[PDB]
Amino acid sequence: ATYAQALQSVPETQVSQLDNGLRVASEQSSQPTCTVGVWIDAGSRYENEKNNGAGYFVEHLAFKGTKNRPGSALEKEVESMGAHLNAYSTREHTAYYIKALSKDLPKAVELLADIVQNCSLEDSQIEKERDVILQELQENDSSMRDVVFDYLHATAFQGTPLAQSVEGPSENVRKLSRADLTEYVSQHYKAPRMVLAAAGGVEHRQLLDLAQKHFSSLSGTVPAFTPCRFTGSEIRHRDDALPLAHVAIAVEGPGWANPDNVPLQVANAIIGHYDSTYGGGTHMSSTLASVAATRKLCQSFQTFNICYAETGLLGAHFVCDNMSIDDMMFFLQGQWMRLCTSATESEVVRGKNILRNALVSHLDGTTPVCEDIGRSLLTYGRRIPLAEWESRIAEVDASVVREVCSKYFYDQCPAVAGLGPIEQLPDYNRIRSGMFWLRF
Amino acid sequence: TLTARLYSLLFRRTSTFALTIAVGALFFERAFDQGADAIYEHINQGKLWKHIKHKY
Amino acid sequence: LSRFLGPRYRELARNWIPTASMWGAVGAVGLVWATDWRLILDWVPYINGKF
Amino acid sequence: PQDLEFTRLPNGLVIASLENYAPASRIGLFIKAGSRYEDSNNLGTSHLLRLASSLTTKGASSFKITRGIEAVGGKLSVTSTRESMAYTVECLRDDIEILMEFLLNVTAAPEFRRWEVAALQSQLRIDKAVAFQNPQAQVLENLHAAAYRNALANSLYCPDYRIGKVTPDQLHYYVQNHFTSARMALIGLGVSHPVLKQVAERFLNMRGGLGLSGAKAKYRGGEIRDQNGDSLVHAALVAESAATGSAEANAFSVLQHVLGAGPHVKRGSNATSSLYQAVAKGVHQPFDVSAFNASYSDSGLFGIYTISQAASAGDVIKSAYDQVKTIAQGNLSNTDVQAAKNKLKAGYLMSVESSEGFLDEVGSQALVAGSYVQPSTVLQQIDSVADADVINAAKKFVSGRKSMAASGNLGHTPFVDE
Amino acid sequence: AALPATSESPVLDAKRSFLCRESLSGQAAGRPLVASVGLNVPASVRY
Amino acid sequence: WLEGIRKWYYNAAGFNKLGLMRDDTIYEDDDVKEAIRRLPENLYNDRVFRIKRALDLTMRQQILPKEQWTKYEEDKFYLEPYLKEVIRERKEREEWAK
Amino acid sequence: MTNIRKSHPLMKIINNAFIDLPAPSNISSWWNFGSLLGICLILQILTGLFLAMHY
Ligand code: HEM
Repeated sequence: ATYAQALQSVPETQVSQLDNGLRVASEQSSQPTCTVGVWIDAGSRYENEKNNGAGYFVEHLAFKGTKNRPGSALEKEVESMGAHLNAYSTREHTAYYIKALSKDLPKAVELLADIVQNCSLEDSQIEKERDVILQELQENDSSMRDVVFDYLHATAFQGTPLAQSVEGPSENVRKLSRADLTEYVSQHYKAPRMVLAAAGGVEHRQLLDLAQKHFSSLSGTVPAFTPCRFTGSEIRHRDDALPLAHVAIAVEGPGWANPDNVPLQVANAIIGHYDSTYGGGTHMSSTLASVAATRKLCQSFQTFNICYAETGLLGAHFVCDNMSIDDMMFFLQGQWMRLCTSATESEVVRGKNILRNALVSHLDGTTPVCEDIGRSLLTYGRRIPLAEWESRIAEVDASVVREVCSKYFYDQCPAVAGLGPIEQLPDYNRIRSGMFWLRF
Repeated sequence: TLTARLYSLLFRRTSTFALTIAVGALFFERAFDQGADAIYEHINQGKLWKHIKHKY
Repeated sequence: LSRFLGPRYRELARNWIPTASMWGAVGAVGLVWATDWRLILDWVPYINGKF
Repeated sequence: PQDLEFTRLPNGLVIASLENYAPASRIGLFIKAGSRYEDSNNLGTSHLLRLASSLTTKGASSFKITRGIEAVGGKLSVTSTRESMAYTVECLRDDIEILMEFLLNVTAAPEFRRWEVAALQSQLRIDKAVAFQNPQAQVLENLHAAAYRNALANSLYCPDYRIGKVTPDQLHYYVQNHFTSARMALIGLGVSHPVLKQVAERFLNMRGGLGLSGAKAKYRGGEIRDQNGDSLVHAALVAESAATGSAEANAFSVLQHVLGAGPHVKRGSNATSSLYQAVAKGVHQPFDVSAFNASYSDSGLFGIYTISQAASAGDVIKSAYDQVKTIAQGNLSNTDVQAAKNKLKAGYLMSVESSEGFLDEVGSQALVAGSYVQPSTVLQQIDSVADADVINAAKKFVSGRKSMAASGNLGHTPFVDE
Repeated sequence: AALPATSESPVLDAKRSFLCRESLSGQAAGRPLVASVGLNVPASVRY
Repeated sequence: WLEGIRKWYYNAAGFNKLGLMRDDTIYEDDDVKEAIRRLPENLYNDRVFRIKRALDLTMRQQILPKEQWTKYEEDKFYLEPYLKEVIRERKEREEWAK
Repeated sequence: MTNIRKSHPLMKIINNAFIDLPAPSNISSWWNFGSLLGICLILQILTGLFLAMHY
């Protein structure tokens, strides 16, 4: 194959639906292991200030027992077959999945339906998980990146439910009752909002029969989603006891289904990423990475394209000592401007190659493919094939990158989060002025 | 809106912002001097040389 | 020069040509305005009345 | 998707290729060149060598390698264990020739320029400090230092005193003595076998021999304790178990999954872990416990790793060790061993799902054994393991001399003798 | 490479604390540690 | 003969009267700075003392005795290969930049 | 790479005096009269020099 025949030879995601509206999607291989999961259109952005944290609490109680499998029994079953049960929650999505052997798919599927359908939500377990969730909140406080991105979401989407954190404030953790959680599950764990994905040695017809045997009870065939205003704003938490400062800056980027995402991702690949444990250092094609390695300006920087249904965070996060924040801002915004006005074809080619490599390398293993299927059916209503992603990347050039980075970056108000010894984090007006060029 | 159109067409780029400022400075000098002069010669009507020169 | 030339630098030239010509028009208009150069100003309709 | 093609050349080099027709290709050169081949005079040489890819080679400058691998979106990674070094290039299947020329320049024609080498000593400190931000890195380093006298006693990281002193001559001598053909295996996922043969022909003709014959690892049975006050205490207590690829090694794998070898369920309770249940019977403080298995070509380490509160360290360790002794006393059901076998087999099959995992398995197999065996044979070897083999292994651990490494506030941590 | 890495590497930065048994679960080591470096990737260690 | 002219010019240039080699007299731009930074330490120290002695000599408006003058056939172009490699790297970066 | 505003020896002085100078956030209109004084000085030099062209 020539990577054009290899893309054309990738197995096809097969999608069906139950009468209740539960979608069933699978990518089959010849591997002897599979990943099967449920992805739900439920998150913190669906929570208000009183219920905020309920979804994380329900994820916490997910494996602690159902009416059929009390307490540890479920875990025992999973552990007794060599399978791995995992879960996660975001501001928009929730997922419960099993990594099992291909011959364990029936039981795995059964284990999932029970988990999403019949969680006990027992009050004793609710108190134990209350204690656990409080300790995990204090554990999350120690992670400067998690805090700085929660801050970025809180100031960018202030007044909206997208500013909410996934876990909610600790006061809600202490106040959430069983009635709160049962209401959350009854309003958000619905078949039309769920996707049963499976990647690996899984036949779609057999998975569909399993879903019709285990999920057909679910809601047949309503509060959901209001848009979230973006705000140019800054939140600076100064703690000079912290050794390194974290700075996250983002403009309003596109939502999930916007084609602008493909050129913008290309542009982010042009800026790239860095940390001080890199081989390439000063020789890196990314200008910011080479300046950061030559001057030791930062410990790391990453570009990001966070997407929600209708908006997102397009920007960069960097970590540096107190005396270099300013420099890190100057060279980062400059790169943004250099892309808006003078993108240049060869680095667009490099960024396109980086994006194709990221997309292909990410989908390695049954679990990434299962997540791709579930999250893709939630965000696009479809699994976009890699051949299509390649078609969209192939139609990117320096004119396209210049135009889209102009549309999203140039002369736009960013949202800014600073955490730590951030006295040298530039004043908001100085950053905002760094978002345009007078020469241009 | 009108100001959205003005920003999108004339203000977003600094070169075009500056060109708008230059053309506006030219036309503003003309119109502002014309108006201020008319005001001054109305306040002082008949008193100035221009008003009375045509007799000499 | 040798360190210059090449496709990337010609592409940068093409990219910045609109901005350069726009600043050229800015300097042109500003110079016409500051020195009241009638050689051009006599053709601008309303400004024509100033002479 | 074709079948794995495995051949061994007259120079002793192994080449194995599987063309899966995946859009990306991954090429790994696996070498018997871990830190177990260092001696007391060149400690840290192989750590700097791990950091030394992307330096100038005879066929490409440092700038050329960095820029030309990033141009195609490619990846160049070096992963070391105590016994092996794997150099992997991963990119799209249309750009594999460029990456393979880069990889072959990196491994077969390194220049180790004195100024580039002296400008790389700082990443020894950076790299080791980043690794030592995990409390287990230094505990495992100390466990190997205290379990062995010479060879596996060597750290994967450079000694602090050796930083800024690893010379280019040490790197050149190291490559000249360990990067030889009969110590190398080129394994390509997503490539054709004749392509890998042509690649292995254009280079990789250093000596076609066995290089420097490293020493046999000598069991020490010592104890290293690192008081550093950390809120938690990390303790590792092991005995010598068996070398990789044997019936005893498989019994030790089954015993690791009987005792408990990591969590299956997120935020669970580790219900099927007998060690975890033994510790949670009496220890009501936050803790973790697992069985630890470290198999190597000429030896192995089997034991217990515990993380606990400083105050409850002794109770956790005694609880875990006594559970192991109870298994050594013949208390082990058939259902628990069936469950352990299921865990082990599922974990093995899940490890090779990714291209990285499958490549690593094929590379280590080609180095250690010089032959590839399909997962079905691996699984039936797991099946063959009997109950008495597990009971044994546990007996051998209990009756075996112990090496221990702990870190944290150790005022309540026991010694190997108490 | 093209992908950023599950974890970027700040030296001289406290990483994360573990306060619960649920978080502590999985942090015990079971296999020998490997060390990985990369041209354009965060360095990793595994146990 | 080209070498007659070359040895004549080497005598007439007169940095050999100060004990200097040709590479000691090179104007130090950025390429030459990196080339000097890449020298082995013994050659660097020889260069430093030679140059310090020549500065000390010109401070007195003096030259060395003719026996101590650098002979034309014994001038070591010690800095030439490092400079050529530095310049090759710069040229490669520029070729990439186009 | 550098920001010439911070690295250039003249622009470094200018930058530290009037651009990146840390100033109290609450100084009132009464703190304006420094900049007025220096402006008055310049005006006096400007008009006086033009007076000195004829005086
Ligand atoms: C410190 C700044 C200055 C101050 C405070 C100042 C003050 C004065 C004053 C009060 C007068 C008398 C004005 C009047 O006629 O009523 C004057 C006159 C004059 N000054 Fe200055 N001056 C200053 C700077 C300068 C400079 C720098 C020059 C020359 C370059 C200058 C040239 C003159 C001239 C020529 C006159 C006489 C013309 C006249 O009377 O208007 N001045 N100055």
